[PDB]
Amino acid sequence: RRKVCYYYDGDVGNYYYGQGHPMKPHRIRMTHNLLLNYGLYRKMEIYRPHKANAEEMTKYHSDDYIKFLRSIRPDNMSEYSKQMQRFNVGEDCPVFDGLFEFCQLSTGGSVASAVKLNKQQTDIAVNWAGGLHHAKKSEASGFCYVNDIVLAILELLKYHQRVLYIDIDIHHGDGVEEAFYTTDRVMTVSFHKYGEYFPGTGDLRDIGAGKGKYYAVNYPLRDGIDDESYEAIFKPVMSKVMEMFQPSAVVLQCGSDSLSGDRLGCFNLTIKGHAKCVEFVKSFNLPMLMLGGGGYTIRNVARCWTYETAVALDTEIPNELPYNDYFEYFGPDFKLHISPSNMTNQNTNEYLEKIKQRLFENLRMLPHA
Amino acid sequence: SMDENYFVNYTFKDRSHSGRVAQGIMKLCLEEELFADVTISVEGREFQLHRLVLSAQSCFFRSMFTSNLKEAHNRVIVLQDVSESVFQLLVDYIYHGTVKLRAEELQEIYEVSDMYQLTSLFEECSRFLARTVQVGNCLQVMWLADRHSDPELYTAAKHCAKTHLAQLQNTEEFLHLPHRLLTDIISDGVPCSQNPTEAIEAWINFNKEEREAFAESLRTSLKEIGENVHIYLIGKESSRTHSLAVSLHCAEDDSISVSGQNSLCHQITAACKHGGDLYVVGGSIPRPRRMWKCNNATVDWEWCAPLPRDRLQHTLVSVPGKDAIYSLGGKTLQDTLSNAVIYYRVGDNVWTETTQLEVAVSGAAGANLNGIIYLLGGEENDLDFFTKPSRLIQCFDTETDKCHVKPYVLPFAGRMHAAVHKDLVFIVAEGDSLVCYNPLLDSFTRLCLPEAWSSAPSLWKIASCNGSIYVFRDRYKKGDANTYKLDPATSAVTVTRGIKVLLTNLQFVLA
Amino acid sequence: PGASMDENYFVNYTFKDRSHSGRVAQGIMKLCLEEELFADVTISVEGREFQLHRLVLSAQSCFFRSMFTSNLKEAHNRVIVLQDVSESVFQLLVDYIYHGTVKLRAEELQEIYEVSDMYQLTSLFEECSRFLARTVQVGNCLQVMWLADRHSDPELYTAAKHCAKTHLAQLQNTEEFLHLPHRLLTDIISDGVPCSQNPTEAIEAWINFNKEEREAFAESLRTSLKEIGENVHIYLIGKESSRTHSLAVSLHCAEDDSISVSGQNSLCHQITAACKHGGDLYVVGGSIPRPRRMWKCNNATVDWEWCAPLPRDRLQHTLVSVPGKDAIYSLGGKTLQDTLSNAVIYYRVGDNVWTETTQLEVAVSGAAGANLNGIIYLLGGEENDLDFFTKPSRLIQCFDTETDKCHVKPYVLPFAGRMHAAVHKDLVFIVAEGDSLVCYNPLLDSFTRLCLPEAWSSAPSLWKIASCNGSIYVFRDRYKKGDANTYKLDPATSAVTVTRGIKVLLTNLQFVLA
Amino acid sequence: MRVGPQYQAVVPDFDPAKLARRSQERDNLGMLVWSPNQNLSEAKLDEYIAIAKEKHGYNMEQALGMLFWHKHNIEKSLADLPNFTPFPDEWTVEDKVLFEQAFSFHGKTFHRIQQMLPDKSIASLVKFYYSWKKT
Ligand SMILES: O=P(O)(O)O[C@H]1[C@H](OP(=O)(O)O)[C@@H](OP(=O)(O)O)[C@H](OP(=O)(O)O)[C@@H](OP(=O)(O)O)[C@H]1OP(=O)(O)O
Ligand SMILES: [Zn+2]
Repeated sequence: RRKVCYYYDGDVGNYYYGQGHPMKPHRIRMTHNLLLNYGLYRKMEIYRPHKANAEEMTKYHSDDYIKFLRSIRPDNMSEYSKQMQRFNVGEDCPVFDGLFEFCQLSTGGSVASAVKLNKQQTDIAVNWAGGLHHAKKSEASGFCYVNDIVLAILELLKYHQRVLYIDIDIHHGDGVEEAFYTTDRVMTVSFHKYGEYFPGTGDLRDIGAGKGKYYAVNYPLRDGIDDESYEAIFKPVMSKVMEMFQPSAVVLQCGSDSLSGDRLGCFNLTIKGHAKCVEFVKSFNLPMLMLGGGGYTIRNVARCWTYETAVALDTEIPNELPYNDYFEYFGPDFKLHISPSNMTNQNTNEYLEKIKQRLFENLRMLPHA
Repeated sequence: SMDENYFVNYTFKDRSHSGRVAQGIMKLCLEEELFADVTISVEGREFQLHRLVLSAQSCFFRSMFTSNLKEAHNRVIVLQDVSESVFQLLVDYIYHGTVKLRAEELQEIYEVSDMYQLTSLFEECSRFLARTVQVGNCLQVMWLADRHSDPELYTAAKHCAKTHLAQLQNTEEFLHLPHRLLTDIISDGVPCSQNPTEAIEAWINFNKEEREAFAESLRTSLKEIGENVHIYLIGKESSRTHSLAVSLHCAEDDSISVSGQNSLCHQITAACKHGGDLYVVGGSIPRPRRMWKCNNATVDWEWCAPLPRDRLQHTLVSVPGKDAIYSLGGKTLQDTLSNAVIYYRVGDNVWTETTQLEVAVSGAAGANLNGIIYLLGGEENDLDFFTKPSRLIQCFDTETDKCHVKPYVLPFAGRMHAAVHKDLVFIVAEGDSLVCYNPLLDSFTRLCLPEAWSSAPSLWKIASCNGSIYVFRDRYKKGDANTYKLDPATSAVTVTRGIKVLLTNLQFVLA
Repeated sequence: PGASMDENYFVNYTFKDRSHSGRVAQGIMKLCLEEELFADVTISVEGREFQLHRLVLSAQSCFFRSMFTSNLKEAHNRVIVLQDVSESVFQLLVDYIYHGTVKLRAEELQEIYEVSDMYQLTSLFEECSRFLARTVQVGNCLQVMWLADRHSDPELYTAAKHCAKTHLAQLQNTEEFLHLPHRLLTDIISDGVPCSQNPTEAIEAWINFNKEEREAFAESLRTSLKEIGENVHIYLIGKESSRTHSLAVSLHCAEDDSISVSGQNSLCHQITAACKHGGDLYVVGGSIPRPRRMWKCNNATVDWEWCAPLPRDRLQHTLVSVPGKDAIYSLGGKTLQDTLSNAVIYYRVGDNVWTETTQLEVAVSGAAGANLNGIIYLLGGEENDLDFFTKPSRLIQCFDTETDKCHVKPYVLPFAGRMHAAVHKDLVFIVAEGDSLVCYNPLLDSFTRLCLPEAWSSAPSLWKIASCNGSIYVFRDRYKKGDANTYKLDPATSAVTVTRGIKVLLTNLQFVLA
Repeated sequence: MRVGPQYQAVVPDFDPAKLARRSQERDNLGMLVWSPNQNLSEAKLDEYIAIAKEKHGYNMEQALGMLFWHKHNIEKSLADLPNFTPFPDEWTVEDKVLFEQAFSFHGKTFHRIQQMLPDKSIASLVKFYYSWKKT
């Protein structure tokens, strides 16, 4: 059958970003707690990720930056003002106790999943803890400290000729796209909202440079895209990318901040529309890796990721929520699926058609494998 | 036109013909007093007027001149329902279009222009009367508007008398007013603190014999409402990095006292006060997206839909007419000005995008006026990639969703604060200058200011509350909290007591 | 609006009404015409009786004001007789005075001009002068000379002088030329007559008409004679099928409706824009990705010269020539990164230095640029929308070079896309795809479509338009093998006549300059 | 989009002949805590989970982690369940009252909470706070 390895750690749920900070890593804990109660863990291999040492993290990040990260503590905050100015650690990414432990857990989960997937032991590896994709080579940004998507991809490149990275988070995956902007071995496809949104990159004309020309794909979207439009723009573009690029592994960043009703995201996707993307990607029968990242309405994130892990196992799950430790958090409807909002779709048919045709014209110039 | 050729045959329309005709008529009628053909006598003074322009300007004069009576054919016509000064002012308006309106004779001009069917002057006199209404003559203006069937002025007088119902209790004209007027002012919704029950019982007790039958109808038509003279203050303490939201309640004694105080764990980029609710935007900001709504009763925080785009120093304008909150202009995190306009539906908790602005501004002052949003000042986009202080006026019509920049320019530029009072926009800029902006006539009237403001060049925040204009100081000294009330009728300034809040920095003052 | 200190909106202020003028005008028009009330003075012309109001007449015309205020009994008489003006022209004048619109036409134009000069109606007189300058031809240029000289009108006189001196050779045998006053001949020859017209023959014929009286003026006429050279031209820039080098042809327009080639030149680079300044040709080109080189071609020497490079790289930008300031303007255009540019720069021929000025309201690329008494008009083109792509545009943008201020007209063109415009007299003729020609008047802000024969409908080919000596020539963009169709368009009757004498080995006509 | 050696990643070269050696020489960088067993009925597992949760107080994760220790032996796990106590964070009633006071005073600032509860680590305080907020 299909083997799925799930990487969870019981300590990653005890890290606090700060007072009123949007990113609460505790959302992972009830994501696991839903998994333990739906009975999905019966058909899943559960592993505990090791703590990746600083040597594993230096493959992409500069050594001084990681030395700062492992040396910075809140109790000696004032002693590294120049470092915080240089390394962009501060209001964006607050210093909290266990910062380096959290980074180690995330990157260890991603790298261990990449190694296990790289030995042909398993076909789908699920690591909701990691997925941080905004951190640059030598500076943190967007609540992301250590870029673990790029480390996981670099681990996959040791055996796979071409690795395709698929993004569905509302924001542009600027860290990983920057990391592989001049490489023809990794094709990064990102669906995001353009305009004033963070980080204000990923224009339609950003198609890489050097050897990586036409090997980076960006799909700029607008406010309030619905399930039907998202599916109708995801399926054909993905089909063309897989037909032209012909990858050997897929790394999917199942960002859950594109859902309807987040604290930060302004899309209109429901849980079914979000899981349809993962189901479509999973059907191509490629060594596939799923990571989380993003998502800031915690209950919606837990529901979405429980469904994502349910669709990975091809297991149908009841719509009602069984009693668990966090039952009171999901009230008062007490249902797994979430209804869409009344937001007006600003993605007109002509806009999507023109963008898709432009992307198709760009993809035709990609050399044959 | 397809059938017209500019070399053989075409039509010619002159765009300056109306102005030329008007100027020629004014010059020939006033300067030389030529071609006079009808004589009007008012209080013994003889006016030589032209029947053509009078008949073209007003319907009453046309009707009187076209009649078959001998008086219409008579050279001299007498008028006894007007005075000399008022009729002279009317003739000045008819022949020139420029009239000097004074408060002493506004009632007379309002009555006479209604009699002579001068529509524009009647409308302007109605607006001036609606501005000038106070607690002293609210019921007299009620009577006047009801007599002349003016809905706007009647509504303004009703709003002014309803909110001061307790003070009107011991006046003869309140006891003598008919039942319908009292029913109208009561059914509009009296605030709870005014005690409408006392008003009803006193009105009944004035003449019990002839008025008892209306008790049940008055009680059935009675409707009551609660308190919203709130002025919201958002500030940051010197020793704290979080935000404090203080809501002040204004008393009839002109003392301002704190009714509540809230603390928010996030920085705030913009804020607006919609109805009685306070909305703030701020997200630990390289990310201005989150919004929170505070209700006075709950003393808590409720998160609303995030912004469709994250912009710095945008203007949040509350539009109660459409039940929407508008975000206009603002900088981007890349220091590029943005001209996007987005409005938030309070009922549906859904954002939407509308037509962009003509000129991108950041940090402007937004004022809502009868459903039209004015963007005052800000910072334009200088051609050489930088930004400069701006003075242009932008008008956004929410009903039509069409924006256009006014050809006029403000006396000053830079950052400014706008407070809407009655039918005017009061704008306070740097350098202790106060400007009263009338958008209908599109003219400015600078208000004199006491020399005590010249000690420091600090910015001033302006807020309007229950018909009074309050001017606040942005920077508060330790133990020195000065709030200046302004009387726009006489340009007087009065210091207000009772305010003691440890707000070193007043970020936003909301009316 | 100044901030008045002594005015406040709660005690005392001045109320100024801005709808008063329109209300007064509309009411007075309605009362005076639809109802016909308060008739005061009576005017009789050729037995027809009109009822008019002395107030309106004295308000719009000074002649009527002086006539009505006279102390003579005729002013106080109820009836007044006018014998100089025809009944129909006076009806038109009354219509203009009261309503404000009048249906001008060519049959009554001279009479309306003269009468409006008599009655001191300045606006109608100026419009009639403009419309008479538009319709001037070689057949009545001397009559317009005499009229504008009698009426002391400088603009019409200058236009008639230009038309008459640019066609002096055709006026050699005309009877009016023989009777021309000596002052008019002095002015027509001293303004600068092209040497091809043989002015000396004109002087000889004028003297030979009446030698016994015109002999004394021979020396004065010869001494004051001023001559200039010859360059009636319409540069054609294009590419041949068999060559990758652009070939520029300079055609000479003869007086007998024949266009003859005066010379040709070839350039070894791609050109993205071109303009005609005075008697010289300017092209902007350069190899990809550096199209920022100017090349100046002199027709006298048939040689290329280097000029100041463009300040920034652009594609499909519009080049117009403004002889008032002796400058060449570059408007709009596209960047090498596929982004519409609103930057405007202008080049001074005398100083050979480029300078940047204020930007446009809306950036356009490939829009048509037309010159008009110093005001530069941008028509059509492409505008960017939804959101990174370009859409055919129909906006008209006006660039006033005196104040360096640009605006957007509220109206829009009847069509959109790429278009070619050539200024004619006071009008802008625009030709776009679909065999559509529109005559655009900026003063009255109106368009008139021009009917065109169905011979254009054989193929859906673009057309280029040019102006030469007041004659409109329209060319086909694509030439078939041995087929080079050029039409002379007469806008008075919308007549199209096939011209001859042109041999052109061009396949694609990139640009046509006039 | 920035391009340069200080921004992009160092992509390794692909050697087809080296595929079969590196993987077999690298150890699995993860510890296995559960693996599926196809010979075990779901009803028996549900009964064992219910017994562990009710009779012995074991939570969902610990009972299954212990069951895997005996190689999916339900009888041995049930026999050895009372022998091991599932050590929790020993939060007494006094500790709960003190943490409630700390949350009431300093809010979610766990560093200030740790001042009044020095024996409890920040991670322990954060773990307890999210479980305490359910009520
Ligand atoms: O999910 P909820 O039960 O609605 O409550 C959360 C929770 O606050 P409370 O548990 O005190 O209600 C968050 O706080 P922490 O658990 O992270 O301490 C708080 O976030 P902040 O602490 O960052 O303020 C967030 O509020 P917000 O999203 O406005 O930041 C707030 O949710 P509500 O906004 O719905 O009350
Ligand atoms: Zn995200």
